[PDB]
Amino acid sequence: MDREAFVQTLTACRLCPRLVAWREEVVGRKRAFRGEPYWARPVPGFGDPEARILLFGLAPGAHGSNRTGRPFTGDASGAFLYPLLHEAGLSSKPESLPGDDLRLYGVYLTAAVRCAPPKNKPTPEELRACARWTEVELGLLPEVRVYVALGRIALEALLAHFGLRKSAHPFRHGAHYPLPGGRHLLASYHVSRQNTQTGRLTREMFLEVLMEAKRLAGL
DNA sequence: ATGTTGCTTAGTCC
DNA sequence: GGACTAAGGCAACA
Ligand code: SF4
Ligand SMILES: O=P([O-])(O)O
Ligand SMILES: O=P([O-])(O)O
Repeated sequence: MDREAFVQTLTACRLCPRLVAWREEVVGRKRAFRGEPYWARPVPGFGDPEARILLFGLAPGAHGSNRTGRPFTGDASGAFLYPLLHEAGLSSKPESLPGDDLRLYGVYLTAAVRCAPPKNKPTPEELRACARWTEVELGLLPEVRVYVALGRIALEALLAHFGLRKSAHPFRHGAHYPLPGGRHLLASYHVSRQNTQTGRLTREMFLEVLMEAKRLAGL
């Protein structure tokens, strides 16, 4: 299917009952946003359909993409990620605001699961269900040369996608594995506030990942 | 009030 | 693999 068909069918998806409930249950639970409209639906990917670099996250944040409708938009993860994308020359401007004119250059963003999960922890079954959408979405990204897994969950999801074994591809920040057709699989700590504010992942470390992805992508 | 909640990793143990 | 949790720093939240 094409992208219009993808977005159309993805947004009406309700295969995971626990997530279909959670994505709406969190609406109004955060003080700063009570009374405001929430997307509270599956989140479609965002970015350059001709991207050579794919940044693969974990899932929607309850008050992040689940609220704004755009990956990494409206929370601490995006406040960290978007400025770095611009600093690396991969976007039109530093901030991402729903409904704005932000453009990504050579990069596309999406995640393993597309509906906000309790505790930011989808079950093995929810991962298997949404993996069908990963097949469709990545199927619509023909130019990707570098797949960047943001976190352990994201990597394991990509490994499953590429039919690779966990034992031969452990998760460690900076890890780089070869893929068929001269492509690449890179692993990075996730951009979560839990990682960036605690010091496990710094702005310097992540910009480095982005620069390396550009290098391996011929950008 | 100032204590709690909430935003992955890495290791334990079965 | 699966279930569990200490640790990490900060600040909205209550
Ligand atoms: S997580 Fe994915 S598969 Fe499950 S309901 Fe949401 S879009 Fe559908
Ligand atoms: O809502 P996310 O894309 O920041 O997880
Ligand atoms: O932000 P608070 O401290 O007024 O609740």
